[PDB]
Amino acid sequence: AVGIGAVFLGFLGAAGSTMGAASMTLTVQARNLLSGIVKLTVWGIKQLQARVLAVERYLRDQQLLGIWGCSGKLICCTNVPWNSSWSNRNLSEIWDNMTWLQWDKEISNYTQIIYGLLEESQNQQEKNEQDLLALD
Amino acid sequence: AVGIGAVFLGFLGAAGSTMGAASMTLTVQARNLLSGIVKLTVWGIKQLQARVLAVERYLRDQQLLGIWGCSGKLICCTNVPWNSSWSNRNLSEIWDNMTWLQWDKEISNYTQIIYGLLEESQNQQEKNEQDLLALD
Amino acid sequence: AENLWVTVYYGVPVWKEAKTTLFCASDARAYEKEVHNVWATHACVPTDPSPQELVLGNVTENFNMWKNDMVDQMHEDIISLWDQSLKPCVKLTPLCVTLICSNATVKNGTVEEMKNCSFNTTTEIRDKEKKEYALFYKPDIVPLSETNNTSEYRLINCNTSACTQACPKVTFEPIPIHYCAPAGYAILKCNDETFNGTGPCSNVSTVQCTHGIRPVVSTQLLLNGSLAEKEIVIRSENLTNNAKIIIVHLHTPVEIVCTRPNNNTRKSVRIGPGQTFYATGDIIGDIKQAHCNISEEKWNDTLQKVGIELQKHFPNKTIKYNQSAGGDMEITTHSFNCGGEFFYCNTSNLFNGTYNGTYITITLQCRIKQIINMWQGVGRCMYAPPIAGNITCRSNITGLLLTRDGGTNSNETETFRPAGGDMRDNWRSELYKYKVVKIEPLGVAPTRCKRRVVGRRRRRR
Amino acid sequence: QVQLVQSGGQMKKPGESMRISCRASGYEFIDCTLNWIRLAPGKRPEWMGWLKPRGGAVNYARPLQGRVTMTRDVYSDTAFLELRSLTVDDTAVYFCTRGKNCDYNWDFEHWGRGTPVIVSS
Amino acid sequence: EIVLTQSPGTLSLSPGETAIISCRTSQYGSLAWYQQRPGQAPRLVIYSGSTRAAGIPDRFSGSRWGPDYNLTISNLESGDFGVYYCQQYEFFGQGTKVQVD
Repeated sequence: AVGIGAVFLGFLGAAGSTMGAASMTLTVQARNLLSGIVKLTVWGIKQLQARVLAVERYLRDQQLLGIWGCSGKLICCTNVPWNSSWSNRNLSEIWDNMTWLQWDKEISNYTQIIYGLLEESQNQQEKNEQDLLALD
Repeated sequence: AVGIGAVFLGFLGAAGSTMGAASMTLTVQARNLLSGIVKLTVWGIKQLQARVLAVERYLRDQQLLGIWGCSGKLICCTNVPWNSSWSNRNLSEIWDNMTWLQWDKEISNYTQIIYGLLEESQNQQEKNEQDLLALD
Repeated sequence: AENLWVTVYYGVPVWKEAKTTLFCASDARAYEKEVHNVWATHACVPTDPSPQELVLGNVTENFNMWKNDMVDQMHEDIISLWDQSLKPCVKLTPLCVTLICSNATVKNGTVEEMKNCSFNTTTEIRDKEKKEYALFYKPDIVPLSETNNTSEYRLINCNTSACTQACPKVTFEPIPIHYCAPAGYAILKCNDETFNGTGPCSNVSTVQCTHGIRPVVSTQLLLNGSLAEKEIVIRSENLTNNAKIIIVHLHTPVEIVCTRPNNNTRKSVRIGPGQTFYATGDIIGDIKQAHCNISEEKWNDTLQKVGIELQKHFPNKTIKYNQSAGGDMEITTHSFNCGGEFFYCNTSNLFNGTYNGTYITITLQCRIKQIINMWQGVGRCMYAPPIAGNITCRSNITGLLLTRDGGTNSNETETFRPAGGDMRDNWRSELYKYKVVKIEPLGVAPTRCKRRVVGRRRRRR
Repeated sequence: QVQLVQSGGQMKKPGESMRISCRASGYEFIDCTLNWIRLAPGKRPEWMGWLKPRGGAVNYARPLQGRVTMTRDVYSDTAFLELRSLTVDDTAVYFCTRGKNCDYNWDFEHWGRGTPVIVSS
Repeated sequence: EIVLTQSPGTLSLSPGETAIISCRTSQYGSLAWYQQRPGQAPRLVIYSGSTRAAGIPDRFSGSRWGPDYNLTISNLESGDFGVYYCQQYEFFGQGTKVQVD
């Protein structure tokens, strides 16, 4: 939805909206994943059980962006050509139809394979991080 | 070894190899440091004791990159001239022989001193963050 | 087709199935009273004015109440919360003495329910003992074997397990308790009022926390529950399977009034140095026996409405109700707690007669126990101390628990009987709308972008 | 190692009652339903009510609902079947069974030895 | 009207050949089959329709034709002869006796 202040329960209705329109207001999830709502008894230990996993899940997602070269960017292009075997090369006609919740089932098996290629994009940078240009 | 798909126990043979070969596949360590392989009893509390320190050490490392201007970059050049007192000015010839495990023994005393210069290097930039140019 | 290249989007709104421990939050300022409660934590403090909701358009999600992961999360944590509050309270080991019991006489009369038992109890000093007496207001004290004497009795704890008092400080209350999933996880909710317990739901909405679920404990009848929206709903795993439990939801309640009209007095017995035992000392009023009142017309209408709704699944078979089959006192009688007293009501007429559903004051005698083996079956023995004065209750029945007799009945008839004994099926009738799904920003999605040229920045695309 | 130890063969007259036992061992707690089945020779198998040993809830099945009564003993991990008013037709083998797993009990994978009951006029 | 009907009443076989037993049902529900030699507790053979029981040999198989169900046993050795019972949700079939020649 247009407008990004909003609430986490103000944008998540994009889960059924078009996959193209859902790309707007993408920052609210990045805000919400941090802390959210959260003698010794059950709830006291739960505030250490759940809180620590919420942090560690966030760190696991961010460091993947850092390695891939997409640090700090919600949207991010990457130098990898889209293999037609993963999906047909016509999603530009289709993200107006599919929602993000529906796109995932297209690439369930291929997601872990694709992360290798995004890393391989970085070795096109890591190869070009020792040779010539930094004399500039 | 060269390659990035690999395993954390796929690249650490570079612990003996040259620093040049070790400089590639520098991302696999950055992946492993995050989570790795991790009624109430001993192991239950150990999963809270060890896990929180694993997160804590990672933040302290990314804390220094975020200040030195090397945020999100595995390799990173910095505006500090290498003083010959720390080491001879011919390592470019030598690091085809030494491994990183052997290089650390040379800069063991000087590492905390050098971090001051890298901090000073950023504050050649930070001294230049108020005066003139960025009227734009 | 078009030339497309990989892109990264994370921050994306998509989720996956998962299960995790859930924080609790109590409604209003009840967290300030909750510190002195059991069936309530110490305490479930909210941080924001929960609950809040957003409707998700075009979203359909698969629900299932019988494989639900939240019900196991609550039951395994309520019973853990239950014995924590009971742990520091006085144990009743020193009361297992050869009780000498006789008729409990009262002012110009005698009470049939209970026995006047006397025993030797230790004073402050351990080498001296004194005679003491108390009216254990249940006849459920086992006579002692290996003797022809009929006047020697014994407290039923010590045959199997020693018991602990419920301290007077803590109060048994069904305080509404919300559950809030931690950050990174979102609780869905199915607004489809016609949901029968499983299958797709096409009116999903997300919430910060669940509604004000209260942890009431009872058998054969669900009290103070959340009513159905439109009409009566019947929910079971598979109605053809005569096992399982046929949880019923009423869309309008029937008020049940229960009372303990005797005027009892609490008495303090000094069993040890600091350890104190509370027992009913005497009756200071006329005796009238416990009972409950339920409207004849309103309940009779409920079986007529429920009967036709069942007959939709069981076509052309007349629905018959009947008395409970058997079991302990906890499940063969409608059991519940109210005001610190544990009733066990006979259901004198909440079973009887054919009710076809085609349209072609009920008084329940109730027993009371002090020692209770907790409802999950083999748990802690708890001695509930007496409550002085009269007790009166008013509660809304909202759902019935049933089970069916099979198989070779007459083909035009079917018999239904009450059920109970498992606390999870009480809470599974209220905690059925929800799911817990972990929010996973996904993998990639292609775009018409192009390979970045030498680390340069870029606007649109 | 969950198995059901059952006892024992006996003879009876018409009219008098009868009681059979069944113990569940190799099993952490009796938490799951426990059936009873009549394998009469020359007749189809007949089924008798399950027993949920947790709460003791019971569901007597056939026209035996006026005769059969079933109990249990949690602290001995034992279940009992008791049948009143033995007719001449009640001669059969009585099997104490359990399902394959506690989620669905109608696939009786575990059976007892079998307790033959004979009624002689 | 809930009845399970097994047919034929009895099978006479030379040991080592194939044999078939059916179980027609009048209601929607899962199915299972049992094997009883004289003087033992019946075994569990298959359940949930066609899936085989744990540790049972591979000679046994079944197919859900619809309201009719069929069991086919291939190359029956002498040890596997007995009496076969059908089952749904309680309701048992009349029993089919598999016998040697």
